[PDB]
Amino acid sequence: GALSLDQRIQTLAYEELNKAVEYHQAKAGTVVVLDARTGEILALANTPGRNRAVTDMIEPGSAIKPFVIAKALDAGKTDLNERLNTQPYKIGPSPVRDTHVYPSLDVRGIMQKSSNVGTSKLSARFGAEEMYDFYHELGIGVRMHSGFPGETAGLLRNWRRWRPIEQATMSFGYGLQLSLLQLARAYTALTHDGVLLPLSFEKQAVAPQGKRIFKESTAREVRNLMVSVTEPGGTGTAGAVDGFDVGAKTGTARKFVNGRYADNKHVATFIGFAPAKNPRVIVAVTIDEPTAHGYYGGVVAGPPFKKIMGGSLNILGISPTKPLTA
Ligand SMILES: *C(=O)[C@@H](NC(=O)/C(=N\OCC(=O)O)c1csc(N)n1)[C@@H]1NC(C(=O)O)=C(C=C)CS1
Repeated sequence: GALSLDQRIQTLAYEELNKAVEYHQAKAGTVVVLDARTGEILALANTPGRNRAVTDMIEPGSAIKPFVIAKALDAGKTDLNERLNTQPYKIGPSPVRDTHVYPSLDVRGIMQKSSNVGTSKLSARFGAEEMYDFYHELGIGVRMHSGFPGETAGLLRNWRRWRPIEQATMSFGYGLQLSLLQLARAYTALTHDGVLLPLSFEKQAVAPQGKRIFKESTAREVRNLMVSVTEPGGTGTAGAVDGFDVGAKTGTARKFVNGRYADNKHVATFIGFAPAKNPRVIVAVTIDEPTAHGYYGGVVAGPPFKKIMGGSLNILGISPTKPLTA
């Protein structure tokens, strides 16, 4: 069977990843590029050393939020008109707080601004066991059986052990662990009209058997919300691509070092798809411990996402949906 890898995309992803890691004087980085319609793995790139894309568990951080928001919409726990109070709070020593105090936000705003408070409130409308099953259905804790040695399953703690604060902090991506490949896979539920794809290392003549996570209508509405992330007002404007609308999500995760979360060491993540309305490509970028030129997901991982996505669309012959201006 024809290998799914596209050499030009692989080269592009590798070169842009290593350029970004150098520019930000980071420890390491990883990129996954997927066919958004059939789940072909087009590129898997790493900084020198092991195949971190498949071997390394990371916390998804705010890259989990699109799924929580989609689930809440899908189940009718919220809608596109609700305006949620998003003031911060604590339970005991644990804060539930955003980068800024947003007094209130609608679901679009929660996505756009990356509101931990907003996402936690939507998650809290579901029971713990329901959320556990949901995360497991996204593939968290479920090995890909890629064939690569040292491949990780990720980690999903048994729901019977969860404190109520833990369900909340999981909704903005603490505690959950998965590889970047497992995380990129999850995004196929949003691009492939609600249906999670298994991913493939060979070209597929038709979409393989998947599993429905969301209604098609939910997936379509969520993709539209995610375009807010790359437009003025969003966290991820650095990932906007000339000629296209891009649905994306940023993540900035405190690193866990010496038994505690560090306040000044982070992992920067940017995951997105285009064309947003009718997606063809998913690009996932993570940069571990940037020490120069910033640390926010949008600022650090946005620019390489932009280059890799723009280049991939061109390589694949996908036409711009709006006039070019660059
Ligand atoms: C999303 O990733 C979410 N991030 C956090 O809540 C985390 N840390 O915040 C940064 C800090 O210094 O406290 C976090 C989640 S899991 C983990 N280990 N850390 C929000 N998203 C973004 C973003 O890029 O979209 C943020 C940007 C600064 C922080 S809040």
